[PDB]
Amino acid sequence: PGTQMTLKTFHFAGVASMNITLGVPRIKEIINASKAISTPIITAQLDKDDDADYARLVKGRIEKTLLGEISEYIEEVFLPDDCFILVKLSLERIRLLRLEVNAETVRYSICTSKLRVKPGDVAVHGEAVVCVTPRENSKSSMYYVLQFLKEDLPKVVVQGIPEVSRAVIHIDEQSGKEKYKLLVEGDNLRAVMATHGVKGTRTTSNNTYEVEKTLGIEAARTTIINEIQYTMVNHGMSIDRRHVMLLSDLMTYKGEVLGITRFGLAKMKESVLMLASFEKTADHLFDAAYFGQKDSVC
Amino acid sequence: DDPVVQEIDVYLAKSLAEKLYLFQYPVRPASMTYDDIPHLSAKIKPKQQKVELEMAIDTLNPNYCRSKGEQIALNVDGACADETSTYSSKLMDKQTFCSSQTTSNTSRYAAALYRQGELHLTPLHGILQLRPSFSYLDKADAKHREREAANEAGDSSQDEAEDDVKQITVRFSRPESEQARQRRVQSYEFLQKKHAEEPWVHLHYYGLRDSRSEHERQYLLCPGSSGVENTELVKSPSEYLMMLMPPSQPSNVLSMAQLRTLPLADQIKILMKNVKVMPFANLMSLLGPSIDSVAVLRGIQKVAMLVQGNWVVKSDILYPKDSSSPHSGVPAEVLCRGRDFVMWKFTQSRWVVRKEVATVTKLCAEDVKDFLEHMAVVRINKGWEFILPYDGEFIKKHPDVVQRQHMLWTGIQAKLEKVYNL
Amino acid sequence: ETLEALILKELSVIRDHAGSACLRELDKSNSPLTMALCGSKGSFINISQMIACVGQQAISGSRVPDGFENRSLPHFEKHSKLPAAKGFVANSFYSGLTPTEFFFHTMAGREGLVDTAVKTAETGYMQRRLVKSLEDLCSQYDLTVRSST
Amino acid sequence: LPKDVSVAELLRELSLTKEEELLFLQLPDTLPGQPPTQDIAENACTLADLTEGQVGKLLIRKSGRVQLLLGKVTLDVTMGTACSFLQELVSVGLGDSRTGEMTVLGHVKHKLVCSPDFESLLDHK
Amino acid sequence: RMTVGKLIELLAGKAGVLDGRFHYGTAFGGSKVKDVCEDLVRHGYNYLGKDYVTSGITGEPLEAYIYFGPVYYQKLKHMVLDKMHARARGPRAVLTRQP
Amino acid sequence: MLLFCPGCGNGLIVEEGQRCHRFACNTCPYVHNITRKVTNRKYPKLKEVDDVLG
Amino acid sequence: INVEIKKIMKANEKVTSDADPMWYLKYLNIYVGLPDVEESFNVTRPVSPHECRLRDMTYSAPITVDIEYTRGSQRIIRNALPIGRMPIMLRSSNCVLTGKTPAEFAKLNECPLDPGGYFIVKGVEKVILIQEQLSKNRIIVEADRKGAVGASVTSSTHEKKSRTNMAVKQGRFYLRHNTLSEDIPIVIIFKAMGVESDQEIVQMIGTEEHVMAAFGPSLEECQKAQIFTQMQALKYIGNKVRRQRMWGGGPKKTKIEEARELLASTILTHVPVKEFNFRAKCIYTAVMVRRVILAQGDNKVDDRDYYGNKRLELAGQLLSLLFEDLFKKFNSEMKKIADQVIPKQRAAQFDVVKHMRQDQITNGMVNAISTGNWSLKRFKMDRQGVTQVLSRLSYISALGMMTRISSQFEKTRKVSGPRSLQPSQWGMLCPSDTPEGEACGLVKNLALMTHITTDMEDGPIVKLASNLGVEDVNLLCGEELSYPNVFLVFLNGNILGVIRDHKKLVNTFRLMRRAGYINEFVSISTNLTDRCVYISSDGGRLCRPYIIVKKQKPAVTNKHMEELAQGYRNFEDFLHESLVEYLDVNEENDCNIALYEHTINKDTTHLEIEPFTLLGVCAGLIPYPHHNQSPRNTYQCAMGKQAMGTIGYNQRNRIDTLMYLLAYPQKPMVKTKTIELIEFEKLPAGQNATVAVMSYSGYDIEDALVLNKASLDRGFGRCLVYKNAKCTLKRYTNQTFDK
Amino acid sequence: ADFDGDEMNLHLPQTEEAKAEALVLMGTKANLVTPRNGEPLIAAIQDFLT
RNA sequence: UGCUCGC
Ligand SMILES: Nc1nc2c(ncn2[C@@H]2O[C@H](COP(=O)(O)OP(=O)(O)OP(=O)(O)O)[C@@H](O)[C@H]2O)c(=O)[nH]1
Ligand SMILES: Nc1ncnc2c1ncn2[C@@H]1O[C@H](COP(=O)(O)OP(=O)(O)OP(=O)(O)O)C[C@H]1O
Ligand SMILES: [Mg+2]
Ligand SMILES: [Zn+2]
Repeated sequence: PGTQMTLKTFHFAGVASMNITLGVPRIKEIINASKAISTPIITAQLDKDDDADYARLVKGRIEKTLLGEISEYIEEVFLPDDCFILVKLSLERIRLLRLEVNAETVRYSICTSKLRVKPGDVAVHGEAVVCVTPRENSKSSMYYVLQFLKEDLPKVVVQGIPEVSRAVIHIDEQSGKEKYKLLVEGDNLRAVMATHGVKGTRTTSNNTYEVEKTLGIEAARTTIINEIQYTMVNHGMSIDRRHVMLLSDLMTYKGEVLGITRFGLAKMKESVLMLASFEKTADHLFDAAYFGQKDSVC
Repeated sequence: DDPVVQEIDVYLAKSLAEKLYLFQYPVRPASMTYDDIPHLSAKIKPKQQKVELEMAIDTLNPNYCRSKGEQIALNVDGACADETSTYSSKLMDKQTFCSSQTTSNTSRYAAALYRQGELHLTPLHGILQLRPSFSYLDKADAKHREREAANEAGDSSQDEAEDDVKQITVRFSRPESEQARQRRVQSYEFLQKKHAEEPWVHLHYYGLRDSRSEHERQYLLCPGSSGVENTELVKSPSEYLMMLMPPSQPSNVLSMAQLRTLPLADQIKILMKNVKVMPFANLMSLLGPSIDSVAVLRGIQKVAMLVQGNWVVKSDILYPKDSSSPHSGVPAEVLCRGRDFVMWKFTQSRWVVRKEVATVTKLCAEDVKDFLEHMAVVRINKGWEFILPYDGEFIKKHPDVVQRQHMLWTGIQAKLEKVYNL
Repeated sequence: ETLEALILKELSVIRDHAGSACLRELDKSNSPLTMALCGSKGSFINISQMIACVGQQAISGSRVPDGFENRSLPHFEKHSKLPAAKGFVANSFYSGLTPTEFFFHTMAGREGLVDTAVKTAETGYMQRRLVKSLEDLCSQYDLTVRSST
Repeated sequence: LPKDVSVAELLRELSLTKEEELLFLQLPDTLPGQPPTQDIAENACTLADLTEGQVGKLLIRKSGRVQLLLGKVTLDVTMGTACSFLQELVSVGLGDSRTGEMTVLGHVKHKLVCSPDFESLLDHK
Repeated sequence: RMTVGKLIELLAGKAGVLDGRFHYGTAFGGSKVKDVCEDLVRHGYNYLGKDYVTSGITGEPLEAYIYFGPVYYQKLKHMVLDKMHARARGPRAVLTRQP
Repeated sequence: MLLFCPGCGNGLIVEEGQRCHRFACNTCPYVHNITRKVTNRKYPKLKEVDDVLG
Repeated sequence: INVEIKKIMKANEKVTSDADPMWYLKYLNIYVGLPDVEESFNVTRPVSPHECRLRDMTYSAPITVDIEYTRGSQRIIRNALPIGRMPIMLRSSNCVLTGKTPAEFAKLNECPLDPGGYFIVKGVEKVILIQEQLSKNRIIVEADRKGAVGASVTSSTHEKKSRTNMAVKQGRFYLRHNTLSEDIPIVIIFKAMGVESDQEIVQMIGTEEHVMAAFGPSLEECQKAQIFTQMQALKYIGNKVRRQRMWGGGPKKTKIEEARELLASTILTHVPVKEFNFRAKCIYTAVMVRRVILAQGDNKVDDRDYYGNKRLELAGQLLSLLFEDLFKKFNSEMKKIADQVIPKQRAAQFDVVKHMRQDQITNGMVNAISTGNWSLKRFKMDRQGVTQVLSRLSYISALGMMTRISSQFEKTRKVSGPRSLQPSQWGMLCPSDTPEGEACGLVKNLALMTHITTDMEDGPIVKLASNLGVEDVNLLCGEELSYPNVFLVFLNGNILGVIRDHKKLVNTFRLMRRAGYINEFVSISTNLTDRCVYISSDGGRLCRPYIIVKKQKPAVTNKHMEELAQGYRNFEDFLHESLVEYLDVNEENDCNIALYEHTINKDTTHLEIEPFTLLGVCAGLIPYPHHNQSPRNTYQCAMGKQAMGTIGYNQRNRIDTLMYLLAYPQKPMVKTKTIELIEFEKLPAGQNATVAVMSYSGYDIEDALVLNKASLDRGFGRCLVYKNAKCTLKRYTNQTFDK
Repeated sequence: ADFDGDEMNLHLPQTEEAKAEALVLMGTKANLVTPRNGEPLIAAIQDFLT
């Protein structure tokens, strides 16, 4: 079917966006069992699938939001007595996006992996005003490190999972009821399941490594089976489930998802002749000669 | 769009042709000027123009840091040396502006002074860009190096008299290879030394507020009448275009312009070789109305023959004596005889049968076809017809040429009847 | 992207309606229609393309990209997003294709050719790896699949 | 600041005000003339070869045309690059071989560009 | 494959061999279908190339008309005689004793 | 914002003197005391309320 | 062979040795002459190309040269001394086949319809394919592996080619070059190249708020260090300079000097410095930084597949480089022989004539043409597959292979980025003609109506640009580069200057080119996105003739075509009378072309001559190609390259290793105008058969066909296969011979 | 295959056991369906469906 | 070793 697969396009799976690798590259990424894959997809089910307000609320909860994405203006004001950076939060956009973020949450977001900013440096004056007064760290840093803050102060995370890059509200228009789910283009399944309002019992993912690390080896096998079957059906060609089940069992029989690459094949197989014939002939042969490993003809 | 208003005159002045310089500060906006800044001196060189301005800056102003001034003054110079000091006092007081040469030749640039109804132009002897030079830091680094050397020598409180007598290290003046000599000549250090070889010239500064400025400002004007016809600047547009754009230095290879550049006889010959069938009026139109008709007629009478009022190029012109048939390889004389027979048949009758010509001339089909295609077209149920219609106007206009061509065709017919036994 | 989707939708509407009209106006015993009904070779889409109207030429699931500055070909205006200027082929194979439509069709054909050329080697390597990894398993007599060891 | 035009520039320089102004115009490499008794060749003819007096006229036609009639030919004058940095036109006169005078004549604000009307020169002959 | 150009070439060639002409298949032009159809109808043949044909085997006419016409076929260098290969025991390589 | 010294043209940094915060250059004794408030807004792009697709 | 070889000889006219001065070897004039054979004992003889094909020898002409030298300080001159043998391309100026009639071709046993243009070496016919490469001295803004949008410029002069890059890996711009140990900030290089004020640097980069916001980190990183003068920056650069493995000669504190030399000569070679004045180089790198900043926002990444940035090298440039390398090697060998012989031999004065080996250049040319691998150590160019065996399967095969073009990608992997059919190939390259297989998309064919430009003098271009009001870049600061109405004018990658109202400039330049004062192949284009006016005059650019359209009416009328048909005018007259002009890809990017007369609208600048010229030579055989599918046309071209038929009129005397002929070839009934143009009907490669489209006996299931026995019996499809069996009886070292 | 010039290989076993294994396991009648999904591959084709 | 091909 790899030769039968045409490597088509425009198969957005009904959302008209979120370009996902499907076809021979997808099968290759699945069989390689790489820890990091291209365009990871996480499907999350909602407790209240009929309400759009709850969907947008949990979306804002899971989606990473930077400070510059919500603040209306950040200005470095140099008063005659002291110089500091003033950030004005747009409460209108905050309540529009339904983010549970106030001045105190923003202040708590600062002082975290930002040149060790002391808590006394950040202060709150109004309801949506944050004042940051940095001090010289004496490690080749002076007051004119303010600019450095201007480079990364809007790029701090105030709410959401840092690994999550983009989450969208997918809707199913079934005649009985139109339900709401979350499509997350991130690489953190545990955080998505742990978030409030997300039915973690019915949350899946495309990255087999995350599923293996989070929900066990059997969940990883089931995810591999489902993903391979879905990728095969996307091209209109059908494969009996027994083949993909055998493949997943072979990939998940030592307790760890091992890929079809040379590393996984070496970790699974023991025969020296086959390891030498497949890839890395000289290295495997010299290592076997060093270990004195006797190879059977099984 | 007529010149309704503003017919301004343009005058020229040569008083300050060699004394006019243009100074532009790429880092100083036009809003702030150096009129209030007291200048001290200006170094300059006549050849290889590079002016260095030395000005003075205030200190009591709040925009000056006296502590940093003392620091930079102690850094650039010594403690109390003052023999060669970049600053007279213990503060940074003098500022140096260095000039860079934009272009070598400034003849195409001119300064324009505008007065009511007139614009005076003055050539520029040179254009330089003035930028704040950082030269005190180099002397500061040199002084820091010499202070480091002094500290190295001062490792001991009392230094014994070193027996560091300079052994005679006179190096061979090796004959340098021409490549290495060219590298040395093209080196930056050699160019900088050559520039430094020219002695400096000191000049005082006279600001715009000085009366000397307004005094010498009148030199950009010239004494002359309002309306004067310039003796020069009278070349035609064609001559100007030739000046500002000086020149670098099949048989249809030569173009129309290359044809017109050739003598009239060559033009007629090439045109008859290319077209091989054309009227006299078309030839007169192509050659041009400025050429007399008698000369064109005499030229065409030597390379063409008259057939039914039209002109057909001669056979020997198309086929030189050293040429041959590209299809059969027969000599060019047979081709000329066959073409003359074809032209005679066309003069006798407008319709020519291909089979009859092939039988009489004993030539192959392709040669007869090429002979006919040059002067005839295929008409169904009628054979081959002459491509151009009967032109009686040229015949009526020139009866003597008609009689000459008639007797020439009579001679050609006699020759053809002698050869082919007609 | 909304405008692109709407224009693609309109061109597809034209294509499918012309194809339906051609299929309805065609009489029986027609050899292309007969071979399309039995499924031996061809389909209704090929018949519509070769009789009624060729469809929108799609490169990587989208209209023809602007090879030149702000336009695909110099024969069209700049920033012009008209259907004929972006890949649409109004004429059919019977009536003949304009030079721009023929160029777009050749672009699509070459895209398909290079896609197949890459797919051949990629799937060859994938098949080699998969077989080298899976060749050890065998079904034993006790109904248990065991490896070589 | 809107981009001005040479016609309106001269109009406001003469009609709106009467104060003199220093301009910096760029003339072509070769002027439509011959070096007068300069020992030649069709070489470059710059302002250094021409004499004093009236050398040409400045015409301002309708629709914004600004031409310079320098004899039989007519060039066109357009606005150059709008410089905003300081440009001081000064006179450096070396009266003596040891001491010279630098005379600040004025400030340069606008730049003009004179170009041959190649279209007219081509359609002429 | 949608090779309508082959049918157009066949029709133009049939019209040309009927009227003694050489039709042109120039890209984005050439002789139109209407002209060759008129040339066919003028010579007494069908305006679509399909002609009444009797089966040579059974001697009975075919139920559908057959599309006849002159087509310019070109033979390729790929021959079965040059590509035919059969290998006996034969020779082997010195390094590895294989064919 | 980015400010430059009128003297030499190098970039100006913000430091604290003996009386008030001032702009200063690292290569010349030029300084400039701050009298009134100075601000430099950037107006970052506000993430729109993304539509629910499907 | 007429101009470039003389320039190469002039570049190395004098060669001398360091030892024993006042000795020299001076070349005066070099000639190639007519092709001859060295068979006769010390005597030459005219030889035809067919004789060279039969005798398995090379078709070359003796390269001779007249020289003057000093034997014993007395000047000795030679007027005719051969030095090598240049293989003569067929149908060239010096080839015997040119200026010949078909009868004279028959006398020489050569087909008159043979395209020629191929070399004959050792009896085999080799063709040098047209090489395709990226244009040199051009800024390319592209994304890196990690997604960083950087810039690259491959500055290539006649001596050195250096690709310098610029990255934004950490929000600041670093400049990377092969001569630097570590990439250094761009602001340090700015300070090293003369401009020390940061305000001037920022003005040169741009005055836009986002530009300053992006360039801020670079200024901050520069201010972190103590680099504020030119000397400090030059010292910092020299610290990052590594010696080329202990270069011979005493350094004597060359660190700052090495840094300045790398900045002046090695970095940005195409940008020239008059006398250590980096103003032009500063403006160039500032424009590059501005382009990177602008591209760092909207993803306006330039594409490599755009053929406007492609250059085509013919056999001429390759042979010129090869001859230059061989002549330099010969001169070095002669200088070494002189140094070894003159100072110690005897009072018998050494002369080069006794040591001028004539086999060097000849063997070099023969090997480079035959084997096809070119190794130029002076340019460090290691190419393969330059020459290929001319395919004599048919006339169409050779005619299509003669106009082939290979890609620089040199296919070994699945790139799938140049293999696509770009819209830039319009009118220049055939879209359908491509080899089906692994070489799909990287081996292409030229169109029916196309031309490749040569190099110009570039003098009058500069003169007209300077006279048209282009202000000198040294006269103004970089701030004017940030103005919306100021447009940069370039010239072959060099910043020619700035201009305002570029419409007038472009119109005047085009009108002057039409008038004839500027070469018709000089191209001018405008990029409004980058606001850059490009003036291209280098060779290798593809141009196509187009009819000029002025005010909705083409300049070409029926009267002009009637005069052309009658012979009053030729194509050169159309070129001179401003009727038809050549357009480049970059130039046609800005022009409006109409396919037909009815398509002409108000905004039309040119008219297409003929649409069917889009296809190539092989694609021209397809009858009604617009009614078929593109893979069908590609397969048809691929099979017609292998079509069996007659080769030429001399196919009987021709003896090749494999030849296929048709017994009774027939010209097609449906013939394209391209067939009449290429004279394919004189040499057909097929037969017309009465085909009936029907299903019969089920023996034609998938693509098969049923043949008639009586037809094959009467000569249909009858073919002839000619093979060659060659044997050699050579004399060995010992006085024994094969018998 | 598509009968457009495809070249195919033909091997002759030199052992009775190999011949029997080929006839039994790789028999055409015994491999009418693919092991991928059980669909029959050896079936009617063009000019047989029509 | 190179390259043009054949699917
Ligand atoms: N340049 C070149 N190299 C070749 C040629 N034939 C073989 N080689 C080289 O030799 C290697 C392959 O050797 P083989 O083709 O197996 O040699 P062979 O055919 O066994 O030689 P014989 O035993 O003489 O038939 C390749 O890696 C090539 O580099 C040739 O004709 N030209
Ligand atoms: N590189 C290759 N690897 C494997 N098989 C190949 C290769 N090249 C050709 N083939 C063989 O040829 C066949 C390819 O034909 P296919 O691509 O299906 O039709 P096609 O060549 O597109 O014909 P049309 O253009 O559709 O008329 C299938 C395969 O067995
Ligand atoms: Mg096949
Ligand atoms: Zn400063």
